[PDB]
Amino acid sequence: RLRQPIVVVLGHVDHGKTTLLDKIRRTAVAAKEAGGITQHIGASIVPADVIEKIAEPLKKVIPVKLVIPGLLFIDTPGHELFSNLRRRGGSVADFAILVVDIMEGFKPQTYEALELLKERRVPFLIAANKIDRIPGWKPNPDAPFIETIRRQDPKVREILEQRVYEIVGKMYEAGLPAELFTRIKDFRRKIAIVPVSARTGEGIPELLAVLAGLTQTYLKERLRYAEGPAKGVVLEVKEMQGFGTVVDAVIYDGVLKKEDIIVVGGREGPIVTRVRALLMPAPLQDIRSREARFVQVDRVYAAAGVRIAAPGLDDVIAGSPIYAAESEEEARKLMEAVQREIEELRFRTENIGVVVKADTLGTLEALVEALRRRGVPVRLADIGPVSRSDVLDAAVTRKIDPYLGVVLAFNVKVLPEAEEEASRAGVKIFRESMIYKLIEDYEEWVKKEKEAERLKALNSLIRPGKFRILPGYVFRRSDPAIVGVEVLGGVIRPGYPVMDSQGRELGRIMAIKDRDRSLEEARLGAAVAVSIQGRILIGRHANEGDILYTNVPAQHAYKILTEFKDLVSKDELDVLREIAEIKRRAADHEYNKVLLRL
Ligand SMILES: Nc1nc2c(ncn2[C@@H]2O[C@H](COP(=O)(O)OP(=O)(O)O)[C@@H](O)[C@H]2O)c(=O)[nH]1
Repeated sequence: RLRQPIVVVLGHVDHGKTTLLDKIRRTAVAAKEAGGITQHIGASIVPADVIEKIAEPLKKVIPVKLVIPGLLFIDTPGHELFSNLRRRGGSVADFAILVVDIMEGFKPQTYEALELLKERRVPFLIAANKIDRIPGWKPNPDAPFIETIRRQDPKVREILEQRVYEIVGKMYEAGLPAELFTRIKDFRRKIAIVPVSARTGEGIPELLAVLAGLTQTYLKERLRYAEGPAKGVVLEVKEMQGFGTVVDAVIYDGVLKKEDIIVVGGREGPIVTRVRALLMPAPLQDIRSREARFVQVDRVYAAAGVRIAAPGLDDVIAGSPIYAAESEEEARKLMEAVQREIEELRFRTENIGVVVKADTLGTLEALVEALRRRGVPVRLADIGPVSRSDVLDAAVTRKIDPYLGVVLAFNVKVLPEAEEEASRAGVKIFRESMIYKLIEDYEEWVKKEKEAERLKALNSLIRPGKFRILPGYVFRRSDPAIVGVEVLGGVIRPGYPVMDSQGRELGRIMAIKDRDRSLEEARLGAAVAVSIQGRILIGRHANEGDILYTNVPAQHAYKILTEFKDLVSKDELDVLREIAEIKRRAADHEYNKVLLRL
């Protein structure tokens, strides 16, 4: 027999994940029928008969005969939750809905979702949400998409088609063929796009029918229920009045019972305890449920969202496995299974790599997997605040490869000891609370650090520079000449030889100064005071308003154009072209040879 597919909801903030979950629940509850729907902790069921009923208006186009008993929707949406809905080597979710706001299209978290989905090989569909916000939309509440779209004005349907294509485009670009669900023949070959309104209920019938069809067709083996002790995962650890520290878990195989011995992953190792109570929300029909109310149950079966009361759960961490054990002997075996699972996620090595700290097992796993996907070695991965030890581990890495010698801290504090050491060691600590942002911030830094290293090689050379002596800013006429200039292109640095617009040598830059400070460099648009050491006498060899150039050696011009061409500014290249031409007209020997060479 089959059990319920477990469905998770992803997508960018405010694209409507929460509204969509709530609308699905309400629609199910309204569609039921006679007796209420079985209530779960952190999750809502849509039974088989309710889906078939909701699907009835589709009878002609998309029929639905169900062999799954229903769908379990996880009621906490988003990507941290999804990452904590985990088991060894994969997800506990069986299907995802990726919500995209049809009016906005893909946003940064939409790409995060796609990565998380391929990484853990979770199948999905796209819910193109907020269709009711299309200008001129005339809602038909709760109606199938296929019916309401035919009751819109031609311009409204045009916009919808345009906005769906925006999604289609991004998907093909990402390597994932996707189409409006109506146009798909082979649902193995193409991801379904279902336009919906979490607000009006439009398209909810096809959403559910497509979910049901895709899960029952392709996931039969994964969905098979085997009788035996519970396997599950902990999503949340918290206080509950009258029960102490409880865990909220999803059971994905077997049966969990009151009095069962459980083994659950904790900060200090596998915890062995015994279930005192299994809590579920009270039935909604019950008159005492106006009060937010819980009832104890004897048992729950996969798939279930359940709250577990048992002593000693304080040290549990989100994303930990939880197993029922039939005997002490079985619990001892399960302790080793748990510890081996936890060691894959929390580890330390002598490898040259980044230091990863996070707050839950799920996000720690997803962070490590994202780095691995990109080829970034990971020295250690663990739970909790960034400590002095973490910084010193990244310092070991830093000495070998500075681009890897960092701490990536996901939603954890950094201790003052660690702040102090990072400063002394030159180790950067990255702090963020969204995974893609942590990763992007690190990658961006790496790009800029690598660019800085190339620029060192370029600054071995006298670079192209062009600047005008400002009328009214001659501070000193000679020995050294000191003049206000505007940089018209390229760059000037202390030590650069300079020449006039005819290529005659005037001297060399002794100093470049702001109104505030001495500068190592000045670039396009800078107005600075340049001290020039040499024979230069202002009024004689150059005048106010005259344009001066750096005297780039021929060999240096060659290397800029053949090794650093992509790195210098367009304006820097413009100036080198001016310089090469000044040199050409002067009949400069070495420039003539380098230009022929080029
Ligand atoms: N007009 C319209 N608004 C929506 C729809 N779905 C969500 N919203 C609104 O968009 C906002 C964000 O929704 P929410 O479910 O919190 O997005 P989440 O951050 O992805 O969980 C809220 O104001 C919702 O009422 C929809 O289909 N149509």
